[PDB]
Amino acid sequence: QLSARLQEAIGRLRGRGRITEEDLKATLREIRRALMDADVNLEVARDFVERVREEALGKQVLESLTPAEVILATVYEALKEALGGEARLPVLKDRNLWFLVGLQGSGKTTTAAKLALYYKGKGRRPLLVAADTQRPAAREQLRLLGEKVGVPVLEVMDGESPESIRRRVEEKARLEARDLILVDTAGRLQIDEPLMGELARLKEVLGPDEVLLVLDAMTGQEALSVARAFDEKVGVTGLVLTKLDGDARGGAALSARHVTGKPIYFAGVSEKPEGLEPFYPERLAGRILG
Amino acid sequence: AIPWGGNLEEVLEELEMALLAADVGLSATEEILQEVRASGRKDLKEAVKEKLVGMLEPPVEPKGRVVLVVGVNGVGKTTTIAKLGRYYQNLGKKVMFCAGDTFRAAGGTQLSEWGKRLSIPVIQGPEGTDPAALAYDAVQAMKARGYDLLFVDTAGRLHTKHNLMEELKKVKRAIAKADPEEPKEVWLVLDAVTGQNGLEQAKKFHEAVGLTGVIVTKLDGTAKGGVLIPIVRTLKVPIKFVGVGEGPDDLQPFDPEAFVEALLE
Ligand SMILES: Nc1nc2c(ncn2[C@@H]2O[C@H](COP(=O)(O)OP(=O)(O)CP(=O)(O)O)[C@@H](O)[C@H]2O)c(=O)[nH]1
Ligand SMILES: Nc1nc2c(ncn2[C@@H]2O[C@H](COP(=O)(O)OP(=O)(O)CP(=O)(O)O)[C@@H](O)[C@H]2O)c(=O)[nH]1
Ligand SMILES: O=C(O)N1CCNCC1
Ligand SMILES: O=C(O)N1CCNCC1
Ligand SMILES: [Mg+2]
Ligand SMILES: [Mg+2]
Repeated sequence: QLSARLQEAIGRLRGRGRITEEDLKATLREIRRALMDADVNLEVARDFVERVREEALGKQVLESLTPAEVILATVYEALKEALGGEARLPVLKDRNLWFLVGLQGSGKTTTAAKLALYYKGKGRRPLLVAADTQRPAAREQLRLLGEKVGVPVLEVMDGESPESIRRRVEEKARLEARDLILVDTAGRLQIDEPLMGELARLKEVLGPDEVLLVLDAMTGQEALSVARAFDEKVGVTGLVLTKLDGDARGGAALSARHVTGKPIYFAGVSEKPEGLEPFYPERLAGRILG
Repeated sequence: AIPWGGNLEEVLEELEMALLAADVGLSATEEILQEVRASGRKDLKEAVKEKLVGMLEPPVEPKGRVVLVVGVNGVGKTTTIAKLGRYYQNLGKKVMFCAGDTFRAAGGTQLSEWGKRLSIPVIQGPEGTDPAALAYDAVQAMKARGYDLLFVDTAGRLHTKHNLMEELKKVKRAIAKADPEEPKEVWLVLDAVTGQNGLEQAKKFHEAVGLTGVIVTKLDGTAKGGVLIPIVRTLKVPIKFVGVGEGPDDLQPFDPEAFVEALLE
């Protein structure tokens, strides 16, 4: 079930006997190129195949009687591990406050409501916070999702200070015993210094225990710079990969995890609030390579 | 940066890196490099620019009165329509919008708020209303009231969802039922940060409703929008406008020379 280029790269070694390092090099070049065709950032794809090269050599690939299969298994296992190995979700505390952050259009508002529904069904009492005051009808959008999922939505006022947001959030959470606070932020470019500064100040005041970079699965090469900047300027604790019900390969997930070292917690698989499940590194590894 | 002036081998290696980093993709990158290697020219900077600018040509005047705006979830459709209204009202056109996104929460409201800010009328219906029936109504109002341009917003949809691509065909057919010449423009909106999936989006929207143009949004970001190169090469669809922000003025007619200059920076 591989992509055509990988099928050709691996397949042409089959039944041809033991390989030389020249054969390994030519194969790894094609693997690198396949990863780029799957939207893995070019630098991350290079680092990845360099790692694979040393692992395959260390597994004595040059003495293997089935080098095509050894290389393929090495790539798949390395990609699975590089994407996180196994599913992992955020550690719940008595009180949890998470930000959803990212680029314009990535899926943040929808994802906030999905997380609210997911965790309501696991005994939490969420509170949605509509902190996007710039996009027209942004607060109405989240209000309407909140109604759909049966979760309250505190709406931030135009011009409201982070300290006022904290005060109001703390009071509502205390009164109603809300223990998972999900803060939906406006989409922003990673190079928009004022808006990145605003987001960092909100984090400083609200003290989120997770800051989730919501990344569209169709994101290209810029995923590396985007994830790095959100991590350096704000601090990312994990990722949500959205719109995986499309056919984008999702290589950006590798770019983002490579530069942050942070887990991809969840996958978005529908427009519907029910369209969230844990991220399975194994599954995305197969999609990237397929 | 690409060392223009230096030796050929190092120019081509940084050019390759630059194109791939820009989301131009493997096939178009290789085509660009092969032609330049078989160029034999001392001013490589100008020869490369000329090849890329040639790949991207298959005030912007719509070919008719109705423009159907399509694209996947999140790309910038509704905002781009707002900007298009500002652009055309600045040229003296009588513009209206149809809030054809009757599916997503606050889709209609979002466009309605732009319409108020811009003094542009918006044809709207209740949530869940058939967008095809609404578009038909908007086209008959356009005709009866003598409007120059109608922009039809559509709900975000993934191109892998056959049923949603059919709904989009129904909207186009409804427009043509109201006015058999129309719509004379079907414009795909593509987010600049998109990788190689952009080409698949373009191919599938083109197969469904026949694109006459592409608008690339969010080019104020760091992404270069390079997947436009394989899109124009494959489908021969022209790039019409670029989005460069979140305000009503943040739209520019496509400028291939500047696009390519930015792509290589
Ligand atoms: N098919 C599908 N659509 C999704 C998924 N996640 C979000 N969407 C959709 O993508 C579009 C954008 O979602 P939205 O939640 O508004 O994104 P956002 O990042 O908050 C937009 P902004 O940056 O302006 O705040 C919506 O049409 C929505 O239904 C998903 O997992 N699958
Ligand atoms: N920085 C920047 N943001 C843009 C540009 N065009 C649109 N956006 C932004 O992207 C986000 C999504 O825009 P929107 O117009 O809602 O997109 P859409 O495709 O209609 C979303 P849906 O598919 O759900 O209907 C908004 O936050 C908006 O301000 C642009 O050129 N630059
Ligand atoms: O809710 C909290 O503040 N907690 C209690 C559970 N562990 C970490 C801190
Ligand atoms: O849960 C996951 O990680 N998925 C879901 C949909 N496809 C790719 C991976
Ligand atoms: Mg939002
Ligand atoms: Mg819209």
